[PDB]
Amino acid sequence: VGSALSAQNIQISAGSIGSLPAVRGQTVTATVTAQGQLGTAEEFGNVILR
Amino acid sequence: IATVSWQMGTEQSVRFNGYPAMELSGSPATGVSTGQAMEAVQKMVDELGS
Repeated sequence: VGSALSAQNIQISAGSIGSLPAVRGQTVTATVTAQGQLGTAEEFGNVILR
Repeated sequence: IATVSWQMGTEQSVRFNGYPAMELSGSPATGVSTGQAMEAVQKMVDELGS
C-alpha cells in the first residue's frame, strides 16, 4: 500500500521544448506540466494496489 | 492515455508573507499627497470581498 501510494502520487517535472541548446529553427518556447498528484479523497480511493 | 493540449499559464510565482501575491504599480496625480492616495487604494481594496 505504501509503494502504491508512493508510485501513483509523485510530483512530475517534465521541462520545456524551448531548451537552452536551442538548435536553429526555433521561435517558440512552452513549459510542459503534468499534475500527477491527488488532492481529494475520491481520487485516493482509486489507487491501484494489484 | 492523456489529454495533451495548449493552455495559458504564467512562468513566475511570487509569494509575499506566505500568501501568493501579485504586484501592482501606480503614481498619484498633481496636488494629491502620498497618504491620501494610500488611503484611497486602501478603501478601494477594502470595498472588495474577503
